[PDB]
Amino acid sequence: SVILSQFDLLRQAETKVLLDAIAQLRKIIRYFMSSLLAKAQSKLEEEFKQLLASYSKAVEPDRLPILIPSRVLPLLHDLAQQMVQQLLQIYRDTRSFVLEESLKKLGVEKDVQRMQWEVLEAKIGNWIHFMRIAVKLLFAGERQVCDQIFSDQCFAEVTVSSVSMLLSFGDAIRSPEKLFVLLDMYEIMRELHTEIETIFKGKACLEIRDSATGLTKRLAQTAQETFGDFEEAVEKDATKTAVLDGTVHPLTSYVINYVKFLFDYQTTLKQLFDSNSQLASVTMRIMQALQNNLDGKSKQYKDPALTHLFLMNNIHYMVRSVRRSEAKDLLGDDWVQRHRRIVQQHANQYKRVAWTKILQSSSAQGLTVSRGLLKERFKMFNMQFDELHQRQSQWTVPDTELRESLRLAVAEVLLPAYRSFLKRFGPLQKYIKYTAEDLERLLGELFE
Repeated sequence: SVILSQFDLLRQAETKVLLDAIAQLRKIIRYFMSSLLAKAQSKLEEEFKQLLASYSKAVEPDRLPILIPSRVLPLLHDLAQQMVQQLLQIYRDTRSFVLEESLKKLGVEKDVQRMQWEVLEAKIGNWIHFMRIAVKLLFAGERQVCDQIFSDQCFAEVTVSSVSMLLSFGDAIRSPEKLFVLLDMYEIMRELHTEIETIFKGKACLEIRDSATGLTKRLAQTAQETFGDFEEAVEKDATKTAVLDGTVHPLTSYVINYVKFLFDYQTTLKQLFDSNSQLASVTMRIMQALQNNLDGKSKQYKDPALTHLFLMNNIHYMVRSVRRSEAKDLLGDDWVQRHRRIVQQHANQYKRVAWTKILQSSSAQGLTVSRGLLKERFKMFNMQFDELHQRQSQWTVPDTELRESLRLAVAEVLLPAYRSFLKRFGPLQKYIKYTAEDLERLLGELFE
């Protein structure tokens, strides 16, 4: 009879249609070839829609974050396999929304980055942690999508918005001080690149990978531009004085501190692209900029003794600070030696301009026994030393060893001439102010 079985099988199909039943209907259609189907398939696609939308919830900041139960995954896979862009359409619409909404729960890169630094730094670190978390949940999204399918296009379609947010925060970050956190961002983009390449796969997705790498390149290039900005900024610097003084300039401390921070990012900056060559070049050029500005603002003093004392202090501070770190780097030893020599030179020129006149006054060149002119020279000398001592007691060379060294220097160039001066005249009283030990006792007091 055959036909009765077929009609009864159609009846059973109708009895169920309200998976194998579809196959049965197909067999019946094939047998007859030798309306219920459409309904079953449409309700199947709407069933996939229903199941997908009923388990799409927002991941909460708190809790392998398990987005969907382990039970419904094979179900969704089966249903999807039964289907034939529509699946991608629904998945995109619902789940991408749910994903961006998921990122808005932790932070979200929701031109107007023009804010205060004090909150910008903390919000960038925030963005770092947000980057790590977001990638390490996008991993879960990817695993689920590639589990329910046996796919890249779907993942891409779902993630484009969220990753666009994340990446949108990073642009554009041009001014110094922002360089360190800029290279923090560089570090976090470098750290997760591999995981991004593993997660987003391709090829209909690669544009997110290259968007990420692209923003990384722009970030790094912007960092280099901040290098240029800082050296240029230290170069053309200005203002001002404080207690006048010949002591170390806060700018010098600021620059050596800046390079002291650039050396904390040595492993990162090595990835400059070479290696420590260019790092050394940047260090040497910001150093050169510092000293160039220093001599630029050293000619804004008087007497020249103060200028050379100041330059002595700052370049010595520079040399020492460099001798505390690297130094070992491609800055060299000839750099440290040359600059040490320059320091010694500033010291020498200070001693010359400061004490030449009083030293020639401490000699016999101008006499004429006499006693009268001898007394006149005694008074003259006393005035000279008093003025020099009261102008240079209020000065300050910070390095104790250096100041004691140069103290011993000026003492060693003054004491002999004065002692020889006393070993010829006198009492020839009390016109003989200061003895040897006395004159020595207020020499170890200047620069305090």
